Amino acid sequence: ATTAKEEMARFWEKNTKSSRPLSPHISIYKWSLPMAMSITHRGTGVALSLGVSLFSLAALLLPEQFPHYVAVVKSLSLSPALIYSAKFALVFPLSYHTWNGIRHLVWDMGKGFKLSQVEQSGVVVLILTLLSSAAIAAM
Amino acid sequence: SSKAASLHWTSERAVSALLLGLLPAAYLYPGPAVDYSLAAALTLHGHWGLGQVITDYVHGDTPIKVANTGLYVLSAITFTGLCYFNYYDVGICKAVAMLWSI
Amino acid sequence: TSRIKKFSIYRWDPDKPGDKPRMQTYEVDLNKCGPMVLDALIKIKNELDSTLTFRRSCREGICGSCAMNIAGGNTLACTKKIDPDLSKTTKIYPLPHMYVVKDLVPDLSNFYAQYKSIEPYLKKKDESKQGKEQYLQSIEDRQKLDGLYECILCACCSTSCPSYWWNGDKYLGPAVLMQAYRWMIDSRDDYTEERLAQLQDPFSLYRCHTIMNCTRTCPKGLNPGKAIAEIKKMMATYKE
Amino acid sequence: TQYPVVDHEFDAVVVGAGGAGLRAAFGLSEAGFNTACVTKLFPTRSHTVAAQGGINAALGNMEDDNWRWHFYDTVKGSDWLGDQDAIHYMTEQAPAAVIELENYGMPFSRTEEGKIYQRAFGGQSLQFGKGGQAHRCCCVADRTGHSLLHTLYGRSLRYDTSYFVEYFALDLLMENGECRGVIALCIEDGTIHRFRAKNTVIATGGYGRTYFSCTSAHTSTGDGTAMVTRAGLPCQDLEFVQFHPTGIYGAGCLITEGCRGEGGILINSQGERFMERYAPVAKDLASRDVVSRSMTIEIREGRGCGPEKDHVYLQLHHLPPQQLATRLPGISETAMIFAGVDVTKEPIPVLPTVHYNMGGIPTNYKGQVITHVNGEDKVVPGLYACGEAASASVHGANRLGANSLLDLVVFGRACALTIAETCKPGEPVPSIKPNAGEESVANLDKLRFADGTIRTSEARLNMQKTMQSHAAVFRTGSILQEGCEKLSQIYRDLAHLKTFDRGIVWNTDLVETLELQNLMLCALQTIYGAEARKESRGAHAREDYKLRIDEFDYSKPLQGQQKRPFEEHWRKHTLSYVDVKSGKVTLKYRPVIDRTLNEEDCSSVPPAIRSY
Ligand SMILES: *Cc1cc2c(cc1C)nc1c(=O)[nH]c(=O)nc-1n2C[C@H](O)[C@H](O)[C@H](O)COP(=O)(O)OP(=O)(O)OC[C@H]1O[C@@H](n2cnc3c(N)ncnc32)[C@H](O)[C@@H]1O
Ligand SMILES: CCCCCCCCCCCO[C@@H]1O[C@H](CO)[C@@H](O[C@H]2O[C@H](CO)[C@@H](O)[C@H](O)[C@H]2O)[C@H](O)[C@H]1O
Ligand SMILES: O=C(CC(=O)C(F)(F)F)c1cccs1
Ligand SMILES: O=C([O-])CC(=O)C(=O)O
Ligand code: SF4
Ligand code: F3S
Ligand code: FES
Ligand SMILES: [K+]
Ligand SMILES: [Mg+2]
Repeated sequence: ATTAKEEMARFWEKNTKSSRPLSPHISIYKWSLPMAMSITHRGTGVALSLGVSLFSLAALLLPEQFPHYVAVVKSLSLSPALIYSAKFALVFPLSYHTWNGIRHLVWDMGKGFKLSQVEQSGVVVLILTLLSSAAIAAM
Repeated sequence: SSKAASLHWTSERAVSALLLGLLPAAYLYPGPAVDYSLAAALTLHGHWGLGQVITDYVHGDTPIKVANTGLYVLSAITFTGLCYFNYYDVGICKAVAMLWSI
Repeated sequence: TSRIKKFSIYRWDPDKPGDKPRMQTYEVDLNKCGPMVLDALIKIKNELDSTLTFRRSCREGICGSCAMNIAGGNTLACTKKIDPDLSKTTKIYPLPHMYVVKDLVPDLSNFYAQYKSIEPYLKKKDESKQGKEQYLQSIEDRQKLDGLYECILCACCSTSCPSYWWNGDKYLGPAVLMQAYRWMIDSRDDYTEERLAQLQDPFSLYRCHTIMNCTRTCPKGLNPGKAIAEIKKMMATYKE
Repeated sequence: TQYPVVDHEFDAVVVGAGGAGLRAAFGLSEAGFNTACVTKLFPTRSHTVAAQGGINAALGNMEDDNWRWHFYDTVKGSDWLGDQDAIHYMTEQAPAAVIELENYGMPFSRTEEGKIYQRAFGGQSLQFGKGGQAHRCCCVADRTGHSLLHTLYGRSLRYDTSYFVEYFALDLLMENGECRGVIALCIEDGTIHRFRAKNTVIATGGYGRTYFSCTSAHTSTGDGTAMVTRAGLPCQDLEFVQFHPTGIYGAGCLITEGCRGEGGILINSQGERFMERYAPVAKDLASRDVVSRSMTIEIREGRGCGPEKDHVYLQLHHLPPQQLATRLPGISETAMIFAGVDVTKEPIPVLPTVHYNMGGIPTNYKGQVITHVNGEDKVVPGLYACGEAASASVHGANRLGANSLLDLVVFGRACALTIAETCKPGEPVPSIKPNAGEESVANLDKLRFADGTIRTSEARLNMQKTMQSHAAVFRTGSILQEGCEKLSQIYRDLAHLKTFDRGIVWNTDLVETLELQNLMLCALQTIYGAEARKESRGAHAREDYKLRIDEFDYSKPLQGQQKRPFEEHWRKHTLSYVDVKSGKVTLKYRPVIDRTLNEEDCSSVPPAIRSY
């Protein structure tokens, strides 16, 4: 005698006004590698978008152009190890998000959905992320 | 029309694949065509991506409209600045090569 | 010769005014108990604390009553082997991100209402011959239902999906979505297009970001994550 | 008073949401009746969801069949204690009932022709028991009850049935021999509810939890049959408890009889297929009462299996692995979880286990509850029953496999059809008294604050071990009498009950205490009727009365025989009454209905020797 939408409205009606607690979730659930790689894909994605936006704002507000700031950094004569670490930190989120994005596109085709295949594809993404980042940073 | 949800999902995957194809194109054929293509792909892919984050974590009629309105402003200024950099400066493909030559 | 195993169980009493949730520790001798976690819960209730409240029935993993979070993961207490390592204490919580009725008993009314919204029954255009003759279905068309019809509606998968935590009011969840897919590919159903058009909104289906907590935690070995992806493929290819 | 009482008014009320309860529920709503379905569990949690084997129907999908052959199998299977008019109705409606389930969306297994797959089962044959093994058990692999219940629950969502999930029915509202409705407790908020209706349907399942080792769920506590006992009405044939042959060792989980229907066999310590010696024709597919007694003798003589020699093996590894994964995928996972056995290499340890209750609330073939006064049956107005909680009786002294799921939907629909042809929707709801059901609340409040010497779990275990050791497969007079004096002592010891949870919201301590009162009332009538019945019929085997006592000696030509008086033979239903205050059991008897619904269409089967 109650439709599904009426039952949903009654659910939130009597639960939000009651004294019932909300059972814990994020602070108690056991983590896994595919789960930890899901939030990392979102974290790198947002970090890359905020980096493009900051670079876009710098082009509109900085008094100098891009070739000037390159010479400023090149004149400081930084150590090759520090230059390698800076290049690695910039290419790592792009590399991880790119490979795991390909991993998402394969999923969108309906392939590799077995739990053991999900673990294999995730490990493949991790090693390709390290190899691609280390090679590009070594240039 | 009546399939607005599925068409938006398909357009997201198409832009992701397009943006994926621009990465080797920027290294093999750097130039203005790839510079402005990256400007359009990075803005659209990032705008739709941050919209999914807002849809998941922002709730309430007023907070949703405020977050989505600010995302349009953020994406509009982002695409405008990238197009400014490609026309008045060295462009995206050249800026990366200059940064890696440090 | 006792092998004491420690269990820390979520507790809350609604009849106690001002009662706050807490974790109570119990000691159970595994030599005088069954091999499953539900056997330990029943032993605690019968001997140590009759106030401990939880759902149970079939004790064989077919009814789906005893769904709870054991050792950090959602599973069935009647099929979850007790960890014999006496050095660590097993933590038992209710299904995550659910309004707690009492102790380990969550409120599944919204989960049930979502399963009703997809109309989980056979629908035909010419239903005037209901109950006359058996419908025909090949063995191959019947094999397509394997891995889908075995769902026991325990909600272990949906209560493990983070998207269902934040948007449970409008996101159907992997359990309901896979059953919606179970009726989409049933060769006897004639409303495949109408069931797809129901999910033409930003929340009902497209809150799934392929986190795959659902398939990992399913006690029936099913793959609700894969079924959601097959729905998405159908959503982008069907014509009106 | 202290408990807020909420009154409801409906045309009909259905207590139970299993296979039988759901079919009766939306069947009444389909007929236009404002119907309420009261259930202490969510519908898909009911024990029907655990059914594996299948559901019988003479569809003729594997070979040429006839429902009258299925009629003969059930009558012979019941050992001529079942009512042949109810058996006629069930077996004739069987094809239309299964077709209705498939048309609902039930994912039956399929053949090369696209029709419902059917397997063999125990005690079924062709040509009135002369044409070989029959194959009429329609199944969904080995998850038939799981899919049957989920299909019925999905179908019920299309009608305006007012559901009341997780409500515990306490007693019936009786007035002047008529049922006015039910009274129940809402487990969520702890409020008392009175459901007023012109008709009431009881589909609360069996009471397998009266024993220590059973295949039934923890919620199969016979709550509806206890309400009938507290209303002063009798129960029928409660001493006939079916022991399923193959229950897994230890946890008691059921291994489906379909294993033996696909090619599975039983072996003892010497690897002998011993069923070829007990049943040379039926082999491992004999009736359950015969197979269970055969397994018990092999164990107690000294040919058991395992380290304790207390069970036997169920061999399945000789069958192709593809058939094991397609036909029996459910038990393959269960045998690995609850035994660590791979069915493709090693056999499953099994033993007879309490499974099904043949007895229940006596009804006619229409579902109407009946009483027996002065040698005649009287339909109790406004009270119906269907499913395992009822006694049609289609099963008699021994139920055939896959006949219960048929019972559920056939007689669940019969209740809705009988009410639709008797009453009209919207008729005036029968008024009650301003204090109706006050003794139900007084009992609940007494148990809620009980602070005695014996806790509820301590008293339940004493009942289960008493039934397990005194009313087992083989019974005798001295042991049955010793169990009667124990249960009566245990029932008196219920005044020393002690509960700890003083809350009212989801007080499972209080709920399981109410179920103990229900289990004890069922246990008393079961063992007292078993001690009184001095014969051997079906699942009731008396080692001191090893013969079947009918009105005639049917092992010889009846020409020139003297008919035994009704008080001197035992071919009759046992009717039990209990004074709930003291616990004394009173027993009476009624004759078995031998007529069918149409002699020209279906001939009545006279009693004869029963062999497999
Ligand atoms: C135990 C079992 C039985 C079984 C089987 C396998 C197992 C493990 N396999 C079968 C098979 O393959 N073929 C077959 O024909 N039968 C098989 N069976 C037997 C059969 O499944 C049962 O006899 C049958 O399913 C019983 O169904 P019914 O609808 O009669 O009852 P239920 O499904 O057990 O559910 C009872 C309902 O009653 C409600 N209830 C109980 N007490 C109360 C109170 N106090 N208040 C309100 N409601 C109550 C329950 O909620 C439940 O829904
Ligand atoms: C920059 C990006 C970095 C991404 C990774 C960050 C670090 C994440 C660390 C989280 C690892 O979390 C760990 O994952 C593994 C593999 O899924 C889990 O193991 C899981 O699968 C294995 C293998 O089938 C099982 O043996 C085990 O019972 C199960 O829990 C483990 O229980 C979890 O504790
Ligand atoms: O919403 C989350 C993450 C999340 O809740 C968890 F971190 F898992 F809790 C995500 C959405 C898409 C990828 S992760
Ligand atoms: O009770 C029945 O009808 C048969 C049964 O449980 C089985 O063995 O599958
Ligand atoms: S899918 Fe697996 S987990 Fe989610 S409900 Fe159905 S069975 Fe329980
Ligand atoms: S757990 Fe969650 S978001 Fe997608 S695939 Fe599984 S549902
Ligand atoms: S009790 Fe039925 S699933 Fe655990
Ligand atoms: K019965
Ligand atoms: Mg005393």
